[PDB]
Amino acid sequence: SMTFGQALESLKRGHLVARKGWNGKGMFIFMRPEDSLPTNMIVNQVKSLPESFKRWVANNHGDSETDRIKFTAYLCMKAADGTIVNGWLASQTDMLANDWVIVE
Amino acid sequence: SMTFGQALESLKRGHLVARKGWNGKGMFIFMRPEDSLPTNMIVNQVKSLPESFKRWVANNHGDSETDRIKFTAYLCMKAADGTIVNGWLASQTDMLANDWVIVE
Amino acid sequence: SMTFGQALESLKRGHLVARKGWNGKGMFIFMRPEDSLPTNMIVNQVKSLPESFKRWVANNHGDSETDRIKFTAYLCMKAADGTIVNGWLASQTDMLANDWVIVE
Amino acid sequence: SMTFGQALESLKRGHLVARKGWNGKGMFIFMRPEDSLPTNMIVNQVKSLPESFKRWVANNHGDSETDRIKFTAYLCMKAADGTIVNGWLASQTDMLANDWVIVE
Ligand SMILES: Nc1nc2c(ncn2[C@@H]2O[C@@H]3COP(=O)(O)O[C@H]4[C@@H](O)[C@H](n5cnc6c(N)ncnc65)O[C@@H]4COP(=O)(O)O[C@H]3[C@H]2O)c(=O)[nH]1
Ligand SMILES: Nc1nc2c(ncn2[C@@H]2O[C@@H]3COP(=O)(O)O[C@H]4[C@@H](O)[C@H](n5cnc6c(N)ncnc65)O[C@@H]4COP(=O)(O)O[C@H]3[C@H]2O)c(=O)[nH]1
Repeated sequence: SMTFGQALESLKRGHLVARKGWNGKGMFIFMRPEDSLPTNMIVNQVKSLPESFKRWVANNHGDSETDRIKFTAYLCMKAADGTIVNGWLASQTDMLANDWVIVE
Repeated sequence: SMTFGQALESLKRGHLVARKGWNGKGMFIFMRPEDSLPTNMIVNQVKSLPESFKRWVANNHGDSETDRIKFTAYLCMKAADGTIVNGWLASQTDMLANDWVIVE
Repeated sequence: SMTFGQALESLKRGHLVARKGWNGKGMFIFMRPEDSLPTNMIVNQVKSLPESFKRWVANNHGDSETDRIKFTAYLCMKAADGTIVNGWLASQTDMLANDWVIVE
Repeated sequence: SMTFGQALESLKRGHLVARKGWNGKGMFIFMRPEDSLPTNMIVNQVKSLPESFKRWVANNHGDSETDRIKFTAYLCMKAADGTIVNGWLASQTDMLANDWVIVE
């Protein structure tokens, strides 16, 4: 019923959207919000970054409280098997389709 | 400036679109339309398909019975260096951006 | 069972590959090869390009000087419903999986 | 000068990798690891998920511990302007390229 752009505008407001085909398998997508993080937190606290990246941040920014790093918003899918797929991609099919709806 | 949804609606209409934010200059994206091709043509006439795929089509359809295979519409990018990138992908930043403009 | 990297090398040599889960649906992916096209052919002959792009090519190459425009190689998918999806894109799951198989 | 497949195996080991060909300067990609999270932490503690998804999880899992939800590994890009792009996806050019180098 909706185009992919309308779904995108619904995602940016924090809603869960889906294509009609996905309903049988119960899949939906949602947006994880952008955030800005201080470099000291990235180096010393964040669990979910590989050590090499944290070392790079220390090499360049050097554990400053003032220095901040932007982490972009992105799309995630609640896939059929229940797991959360971070970094969801729109296929050509998905982009050009008009069977998008809002789950919640 | 438009949303990616509005850029997509332009693309479906035949328009060339780009993002001001894109680092490269002169880069734009366009949509190539959908076409249904007869199986005999796919196996014999088409030179842009690999031999394994053509063999598969021949095994399945036998170049007979007026069988036709749809090839879907897809986005493509005229990149900075003049090459045409078939099958352009929208990055999270692209999908969520609102600095899209029509180029033609 | 192969990694996505091995799947890719097999794609570059013209093979049909798939993930094991895809088998029930019958899906597979393959590479369409790259090719350079003369701009007069693009402007005057190619059916699968939109008018605006043909005009851009005319205005920027002149349909003269034997200018050749490259069209990159790219992946496509034979999808569940039989149609050929141009411009297949790998999910995060696809890229990081090691359940890839050669189909042909 | 490595394949995307070799870059991917380096990314699985936690390294930072990149392409010489990329237009912007100083960019690289890295993998954020897979994690499994108890549903009560997802509902009551995680700040970076929309409230609609927290609601969905609570309605389906009832705020129970030892009910866990997997969050997949995924690729991220340290972009040219210093922001981290969550959910980086490979373009046809990136996948089929052989100019990959280990940054760290
Ligand atoms: N918006 C945003 N915030 C982020 C990002 N990366 C880290 N953060 C912030 O840093 C906090 C600490 O991260 P952590 O990796 O040390 O522990 C995180 C992480 O271990 C886990 N988690 C949440 N989503 C995850 C995910 N998608 N993959 C793996 N782990 C995840 O839950 C913990 C608490 O999440 P949270 O969102 O409330 O707080 C994050 C979050 O607020 C990010 O990429 N985007
Ligand atoms: N809409 C559509 N039509 C297709 C597709 N694949 C093949 N076709 C049709 O079959 C014709 C012959 O394909 P070819 O490979 O033998 O020669 C093609 C091909 O060799 C070349 N060409 C155009 N775009 C190309 C490209 N992106 N990559 C490689 N070659 C390309 O131009 C020729 C003529 O294109 P066309 O659009 O006028 O006719 C196509 C086209 O109408 C397709 O994926 N989508």
